[PDB]
Amino acid sequence: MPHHPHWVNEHLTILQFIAPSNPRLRFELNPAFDFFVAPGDVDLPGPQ
Amino acid sequence: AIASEALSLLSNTYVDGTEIDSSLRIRAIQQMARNLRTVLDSFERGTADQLLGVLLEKAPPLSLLSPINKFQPEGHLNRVARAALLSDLKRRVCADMFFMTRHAREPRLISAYLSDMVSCTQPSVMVSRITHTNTRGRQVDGVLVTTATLKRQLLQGILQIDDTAADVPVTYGEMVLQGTNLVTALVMGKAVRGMDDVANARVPADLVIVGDKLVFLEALERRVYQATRVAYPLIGNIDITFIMPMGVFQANSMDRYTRHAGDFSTVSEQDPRQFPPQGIFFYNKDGILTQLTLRDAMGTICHSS
Amino acid sequence: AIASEALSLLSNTYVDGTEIDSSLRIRAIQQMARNLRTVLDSFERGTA
Amino acid sequence: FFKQIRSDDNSLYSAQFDILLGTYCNTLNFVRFLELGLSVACICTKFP
Amino acid sequence: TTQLIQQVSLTDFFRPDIEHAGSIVLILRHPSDMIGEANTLTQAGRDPDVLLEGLRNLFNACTAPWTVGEGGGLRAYVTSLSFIAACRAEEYTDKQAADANRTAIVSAYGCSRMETRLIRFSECLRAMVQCHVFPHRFISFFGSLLEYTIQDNLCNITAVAKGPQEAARTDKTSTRRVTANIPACVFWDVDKDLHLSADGLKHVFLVFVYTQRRQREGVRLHLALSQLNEQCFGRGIGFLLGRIRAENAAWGTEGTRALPLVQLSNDPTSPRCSIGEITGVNWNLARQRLYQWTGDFRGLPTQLSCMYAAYTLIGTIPSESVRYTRRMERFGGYNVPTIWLEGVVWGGTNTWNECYY
Amino acid sequence: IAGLFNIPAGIIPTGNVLSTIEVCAHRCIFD
Amino acid sequence: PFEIEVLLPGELSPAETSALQKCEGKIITFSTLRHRASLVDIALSSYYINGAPPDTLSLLEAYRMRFAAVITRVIPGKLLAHAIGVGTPTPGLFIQNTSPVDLCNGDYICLLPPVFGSADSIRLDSVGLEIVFPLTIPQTLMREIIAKVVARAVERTDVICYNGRRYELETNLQHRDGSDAAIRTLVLNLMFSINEGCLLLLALIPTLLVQGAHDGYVNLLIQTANCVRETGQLINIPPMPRIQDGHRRFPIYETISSWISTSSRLGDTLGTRAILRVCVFDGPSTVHPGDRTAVIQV
Amino acid sequence: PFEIEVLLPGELSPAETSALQKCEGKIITFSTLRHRASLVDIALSSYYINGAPPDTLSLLEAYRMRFAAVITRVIPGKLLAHAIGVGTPTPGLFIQNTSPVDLCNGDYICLLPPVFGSADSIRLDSVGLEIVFPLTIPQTLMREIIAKVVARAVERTAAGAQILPHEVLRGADVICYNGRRYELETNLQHRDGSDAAIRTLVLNLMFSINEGCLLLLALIPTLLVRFPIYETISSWISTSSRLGDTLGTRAILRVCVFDGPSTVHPGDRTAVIQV
Amino acid sequence: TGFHPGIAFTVVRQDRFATEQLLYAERASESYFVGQIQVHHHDAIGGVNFTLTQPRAHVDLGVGYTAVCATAALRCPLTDMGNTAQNLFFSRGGVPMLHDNVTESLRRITASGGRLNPTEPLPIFGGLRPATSAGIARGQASVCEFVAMPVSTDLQYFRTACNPRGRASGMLYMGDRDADIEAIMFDHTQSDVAYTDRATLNPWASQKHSYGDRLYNGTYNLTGASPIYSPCFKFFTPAEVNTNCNTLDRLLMEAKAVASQSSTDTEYQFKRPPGSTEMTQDPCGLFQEAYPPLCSSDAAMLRTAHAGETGADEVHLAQYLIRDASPLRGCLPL
Amino acid sequence: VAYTDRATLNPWASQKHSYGDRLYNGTYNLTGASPIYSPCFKFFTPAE
Amino acid sequence: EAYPPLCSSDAAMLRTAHAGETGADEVHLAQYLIRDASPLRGCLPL
Repeated sequence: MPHHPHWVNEHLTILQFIAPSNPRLRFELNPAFDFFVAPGDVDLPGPQ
Repeated sequence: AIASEALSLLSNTYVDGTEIDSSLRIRAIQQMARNLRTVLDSFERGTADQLLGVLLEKAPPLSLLSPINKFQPEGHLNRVARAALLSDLKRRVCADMFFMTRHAREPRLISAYLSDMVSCTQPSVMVSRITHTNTRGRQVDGVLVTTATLKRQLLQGILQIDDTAADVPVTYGEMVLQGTNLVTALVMGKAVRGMDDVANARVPADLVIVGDKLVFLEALERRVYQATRVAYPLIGNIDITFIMPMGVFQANSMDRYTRHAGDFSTVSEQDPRQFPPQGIFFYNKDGILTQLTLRDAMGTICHSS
Repeated sequence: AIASEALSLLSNTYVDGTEIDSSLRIRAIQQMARNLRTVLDSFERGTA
Repeated sequence: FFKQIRSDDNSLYSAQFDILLGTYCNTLNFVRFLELGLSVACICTKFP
Repeated sequence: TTQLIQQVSLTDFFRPDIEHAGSIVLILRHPSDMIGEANTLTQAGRDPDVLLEGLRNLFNACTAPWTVGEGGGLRAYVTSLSFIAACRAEEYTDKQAADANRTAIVSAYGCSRMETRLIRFSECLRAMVQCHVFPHRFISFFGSLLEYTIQDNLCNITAVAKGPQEAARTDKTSTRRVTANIPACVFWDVDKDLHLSADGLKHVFLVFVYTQRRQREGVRLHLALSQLNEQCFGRGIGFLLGRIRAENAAWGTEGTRALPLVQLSNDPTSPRCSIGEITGVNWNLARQRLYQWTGDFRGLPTQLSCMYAAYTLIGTIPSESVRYTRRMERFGGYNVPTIWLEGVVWGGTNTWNECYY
Repeated sequence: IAGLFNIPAGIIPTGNVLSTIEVCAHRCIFD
Repeated sequence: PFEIEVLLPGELSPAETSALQKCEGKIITFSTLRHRASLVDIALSSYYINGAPPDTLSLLEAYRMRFAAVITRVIPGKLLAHAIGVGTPTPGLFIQNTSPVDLCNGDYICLLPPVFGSADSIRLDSVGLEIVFPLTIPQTLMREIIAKVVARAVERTDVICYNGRRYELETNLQHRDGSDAAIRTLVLNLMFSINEGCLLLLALIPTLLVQGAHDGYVNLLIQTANCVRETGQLINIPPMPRIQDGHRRFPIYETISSWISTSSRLGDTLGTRAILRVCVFDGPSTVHPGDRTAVIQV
Repeated sequence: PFEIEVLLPGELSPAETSALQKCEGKIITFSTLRHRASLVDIALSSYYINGAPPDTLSLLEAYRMRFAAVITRVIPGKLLAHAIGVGTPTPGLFIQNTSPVDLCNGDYICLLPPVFGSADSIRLDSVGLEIVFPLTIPQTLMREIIAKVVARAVERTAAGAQILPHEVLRGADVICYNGRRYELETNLQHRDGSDAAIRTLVLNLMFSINEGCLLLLALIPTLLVRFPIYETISSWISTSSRLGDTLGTRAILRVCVFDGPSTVHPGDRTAVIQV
Repeated sequence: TGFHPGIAFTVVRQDRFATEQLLYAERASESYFVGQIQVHHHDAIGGVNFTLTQPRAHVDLGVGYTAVCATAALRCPLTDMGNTAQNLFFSRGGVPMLHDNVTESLRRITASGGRLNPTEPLPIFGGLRPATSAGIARGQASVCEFVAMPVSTDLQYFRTACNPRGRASGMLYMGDRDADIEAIMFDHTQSDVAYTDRATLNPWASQKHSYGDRLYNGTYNLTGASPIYSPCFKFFTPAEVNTNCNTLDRLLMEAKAVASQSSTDTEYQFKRPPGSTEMTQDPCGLFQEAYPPLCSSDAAMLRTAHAGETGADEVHLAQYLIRDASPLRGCLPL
Repeated sequence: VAYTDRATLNPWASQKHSYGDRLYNGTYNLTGASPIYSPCFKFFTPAE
Repeated sequence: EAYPPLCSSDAAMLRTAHAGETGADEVHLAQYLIRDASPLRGCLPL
């Protein structure tokens, strides 16, 4: 775990979620989808 | 400014006589004349900007000068009278900020204020041979310089015009040192004017009668400051401070009351208006609601200072 | 020797004509005359 | 340019031209300090 | 359009009688500053007073030897370029031109106490470059000689400061104009070594090549004339002097484990020394080892012990396609090959650029 | 510093001044 | 006053002559100075090194070697221009701003190739050449650009904030002959800044870290630095040797002086040198891109 | 010829006027050139930054961006000056020696903020400002002067930082010129400007140099027989380059003496030529 | 997280408005002397630049005041009454924290949730200017300065023209000696001047070396490197003065439209640019007072449900609503 | 710009490729075959 | 920009029982009523 996850800080209010300092703001585009980042060129499930 | 080819064509000193440059020389001379005729009038115009701008640093505010001029028992006052007068000064300054905007409907407060402003200053020396006068012969007293908007607002129904033309001197009245004045300024280093001790033009200009005096009214924006790159004075700025508490909590049981029974009912069991507040609400420049919470103070309280 | 100000008072080339400087120009050309009359005689005396 | 017409073609009778319909300028009147009503606020004089 | 500089001085290094009008004249700083600089800049281990021995004998063989120490204004201020050219004539490449100028300056001068003076000056410079007291900060530059007046052993000379060369009036010679004259030994143009076109404007520089070895040091003086840029001259000179540069880098100084900082900082689990112990209460058991490094570097070539040249801009020549002329004419009672430069504008501040590479 | 000219300096006055009021009440404008 | 006359080629199209009249106060370079010259020298084709258009590192070396000239009033036939480098009086000299950054009074001007977006330059189809004009920025911005370009060079073998505005650089390093040459001149300056006195200055790190706290100013010095902050808490620095002749010598004097001359040479050999100073009489205090200012020869 | 006129203020004490008459040939440094200027640009008030009075490192940067001038003559109601700037052909340009070292012919002039002792200056208590004049030293001595002053300050920090001082030494530092010694800062006490104006100067010098023979020792470990590693390089180049432009050496005048005394002492005035 | 600690704040803001003025003058108010013009040949960029110059002299012939000025009407406001906090991270000099990650995270968290912040690279040897944003919306933003105070503080004090220092000061309370401006600015051995029943309002920003006074005083120079303007500076600087005439004359002379202390080009209200010469009238600065605008701790009690005028309740249960008492009452549309 | 305290009001129709932007931009041509007018069109086109 | 017309999430709070003007309350319990701020204020009879 090099950094901290971005899906675990759900205590933010609407103001803090909207403010430009929110790093996960750019990935909130569609209300029916979730845009995340994942290592490319791998198959799920994969190795241990 | 003068251009290089223009000066080269002018410095020929009769080394020419063709037909093409006979026009270029004429046009260069015409350009020089056109530029000089305006450079000269620039000084006549800037005289009136040097004036009207030498006086803004001498004129103090009317809201302060008028009650000081009303209260003159002996000039010097005791501490009690000074404090009583400072309270009135504060009160007057807090209220009489914008006359033409607040009392824009009522047109007699404006005339009263104008009369008070006129009868507030003191006259000066009167030595003169010819001075500005109307067609009848009455002498003028002061000048009211303003913007065209305020001029129109005053001339519509507040003030009354007395005359449209006036007589004005046309002489400068030079002076020079000669005679025994030159010899005493070289061997001693002093001089005195005189040194003889033995012991009109009809010009259109608006004139109004405010109070009991006859004053000139000027709103120069087209004769001067028109189509130039300088700004018009009398458009100054006023700075004002505002102060607001954020999270005060009245720690008492007699002031945490309500003025009616069902003031702001709520379906919840705990009324969320007994807890201490955190932010403050007010209006923006354009009437938008804004909010200043405690979190916004995180830049001055969380410092190493 | 000739001072700097006295030099500029003569290199003006008729850019003046008021009253007080006309005297400064007079005492300027007088110092040159009083000085030049001595340096010339200085050679005459220097021969001996 | 090598223009070769077969025999009495077009573009031999069209007289296209530009035309100038005149020019204009301003006047730029002047103003004196004494004609202004402000001159009754001070007593000016000359002093060389 | 031009300005002049006057100065009176003793005539033991300069003779405005024999020197041609238009030659280069240089001046010297007070010799008392040499010892104050040597005893503080001398390399460790070397003797610092050999310069004093070499300097005292110089004035011992010079007139008025009891006038050193006060600097009242009556010392040997100025000197000539041919003087140094003859003092170091045994080092220039043009063998015959060097020795001809040497004998000429010996004969035209007193010729009695002149040879001794020359050898004293020779080892004087040799000891100058022995303790890093390099003689490029003590030799300034004056313009070409224009007028002079002397009565005995003391002369008042005036020279141009900056501007066109033929804009003055010497007013006592045949013509009222003079041109720059230099001995053919010092002249050395670099563009004809570097093989580039010689057209347009060209700058003038003076260089001071240094050789540093054990009991064998040398110092020449070359007047370079090149079209190369103001700073690019340094890179150009190194290509021709690549030998002496490498010789000095190995024979300049004649009088230990690494540490993997980036390695042990890229990897964790190394002995840390957080600020909590450097606060200053027990800052010895906190830093007990933390490393050892057993490190020290005392004897290494400094940038001052590997210097081999020092140049300075003097003037330019605006006329393209210069046509400098070389010929032999009488100098006193002997003939010497001189090069004649025409139309050279003097100028430029006296700043020395040192080529240590 | 001032006072180089005589303060009274009785001569023909240039012109008469008006508004005879208490001038000692404000003397900061004066030199 | 020295000027050079550039003979424009004949048979020029009227559109190009007008575009050439737009370039009133720009800067051009010359390989050899002469009163009469040709248009081939000013053309970028003259900058070619082997057979190809030059590189940004090769351009930095051509700028030092070549002479500098300033364009002035251009007539239909001739193209007047004055010299800069050689000492020559020029009354009323002016330059047109070509950099996207603003200039003010008392700024030294440098000269670097176009590192930002595609250089605006006049192109001549009939003649077949094109002329690229160099870019002029102040000294402070100059040293920052060189620092990042050299660092990127070592990487192979960017954002700059000015006046609260960020920019980018598209450096070009398609050649290799010039890239390794900058590495040589760099390490040669670091190697000549090492004398017997580093040991003392390298032993003052702990007291520097102590002085870092309760000062509120050295911290900013410490944060920008990386080495001394890391070595301060990782190395022991054996205590001290002695001096060979300490009775008459000062060892820390050279190192504090040997570095002074080295640092001054660093800013010039790595890039270019200051060429001009801007000082306008009776003009605005800040100039905007595209406007002209009166500058003084350095 | 371009000349600047400094308006003398009214109601000035005669003592302050007489002292202004003394500083005839001294150097004034103007921010923006204009034929008419005010004393506020001359006083030290215009020199200080961030509210606090200016620093030696700040003064060095001030002398480069700011333009210099030279007073020519004072008048009981006016003050004149000439510029050493663009192209002015100033006739009869003479300056007064302000440094304790002597000057000779053919010596170029540089400038320096006062470092040796307390700077002398005229102080106008009535108006409430003072005017500080810069130091005028030759070129060859300038590079040595700076290196000696900074090296003196580091010695003081070492004697304080090290638990024991390494006192054994050669005696007292001294600058010799024309057979005259200056013997600066004899006593250890009286730390007047030790860390008062050269404090920040030593700091920036103590960091770039420390980064100098450390980066090489951390990049090529062959010399002696998570980590950026590139941003440190770019930061070192940007700093060392700026610091070098700071401690520059550019001559401003040349002492060209005709029919006069060659050597000149502190307090004398000589005619100088514009370089 | 929203937990309320035991402290309250007072925010101070400053705005500027462009107004129209009206000036009156007497007949013989000044004597004007004009000299003769001079010509100055001078080289130019391409040609020649002639310069004409003429000197003049002016003397007021007043045995009193012969000129008056009054701000009559009001034009559009220039600045904006927004909510832009002041970042104290633009300064350097104070004693920092021992651990550098602590202060790094502190600065990062302070920058998060704000508008103006120092650039991240944090350039050494610079000015630490904020990043230039894009186009502006409705005028230049104005900063707000916060001052801490005890929670249970008199709320009635903020309903009139109060003073942010907590204790009335100024040179307007004198009469016998000169060493009294210093007496009534910090001496808490005697009662306040205005409210003669207590020393001060908040004992944290009114003493000689209290927290607020140490923050900004002018003689301590804590924010010298900060390029942003500080409106609470004038209420804390002692503003020395001498005695030459009576207090009435001193007051009448102080109001002379002193120079500005801001900028009219930027959008962040930076410090006054050195060299810019524009004169603005500064009331309520020579009196050391501030006007409270229409504010309310709650938003519901701000507007009544009648499609018109706004509500004016004082306190509902524990909230409050301060009625506007500023000179700008019949302006600023709602 | 208008409210200098937040990035957007809704983060679903204001990004470069948000849902509301992808629905209609004028440069993506999603409703080209639709003959009905769309009023919200003029608010999402870059409008060069 | 766009102008919001007279709308409300509820129909009861739209009209008052006074035989005349319409109601203009803001929020009753959880609903809302936006007051009209469109240029068409003195037209479109009700």
